[PDB]
Amino acid sequence: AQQRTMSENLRRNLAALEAKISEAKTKKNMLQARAKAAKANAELQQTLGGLGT
Amino acid sequence: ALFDRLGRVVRANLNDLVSKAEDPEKVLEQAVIDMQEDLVQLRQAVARTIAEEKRTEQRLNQDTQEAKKWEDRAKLALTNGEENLAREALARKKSLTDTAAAYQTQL
Amino acid sequence: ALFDRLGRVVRANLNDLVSKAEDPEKVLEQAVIDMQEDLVQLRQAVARTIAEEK
Amino acid sequence: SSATSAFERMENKVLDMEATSQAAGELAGFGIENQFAQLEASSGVEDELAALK
Repeated sequence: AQQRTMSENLRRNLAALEAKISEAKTKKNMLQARAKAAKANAELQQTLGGLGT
Repeated sequence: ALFDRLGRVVRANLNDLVSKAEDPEKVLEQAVIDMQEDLVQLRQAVARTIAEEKRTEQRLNQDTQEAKKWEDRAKLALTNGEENLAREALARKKSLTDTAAAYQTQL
Repeated sequence: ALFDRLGRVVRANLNDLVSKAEDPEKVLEQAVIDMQEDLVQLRQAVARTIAEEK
Repeated sequence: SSATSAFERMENKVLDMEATSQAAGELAGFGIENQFAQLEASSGVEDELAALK
């Protein structure tokens, strides 16, 4: 009776973790795209400008 | 600022030496050539960023139609007479539906 | 005021020596360059503060 | 000490870069809009040129 209740507790806590690690993979995939974009944007600002020697 | 005055002077004199070294024509052609190399490198950086627009479009297409395959099977589960199997399919579809939404937001 | 007088005399003679090394034309141009290199640093300092607004 | 704490530390750096990049453009000045309006205007001249033929 205790085992069957315990298994459900463990199973749900794990399911929450599995979902959140999945959120993190989704985060990472789009987050790199911004890093690429931000870097690229910076080069455009430099080439158009630049001052002194 | 007695030292600072001298330090500024040394820099000015060095700049004048570079200014003498600069030939008018040859530096001028080279200057255009530098811009040409820089521009091509930057165009490639922009192209690799415009790639992620296409990738976000691709990611979205997938999940939306995977969501349908859960829907198709769920309705077929109703015919066979199991509501439990149908909810298990539909809940999963909901998550794919949520994921696709997030992509549109990004996109 | 002895030390005070002497220290100001030493500075004055040094001021003449470094003012001999100031050629007015070239030093003037370099100062315009100095301002421009500084201006870039300042603009990017402001940019990193406006970033925290967003 | 944690995998998560390191991960969301990284995201913040990417967001700071994104925000900084836009801000650099804001301070640079944009002249693109006035230039674009000239292209749009050019198109309106070309509408008449199409219409005549």
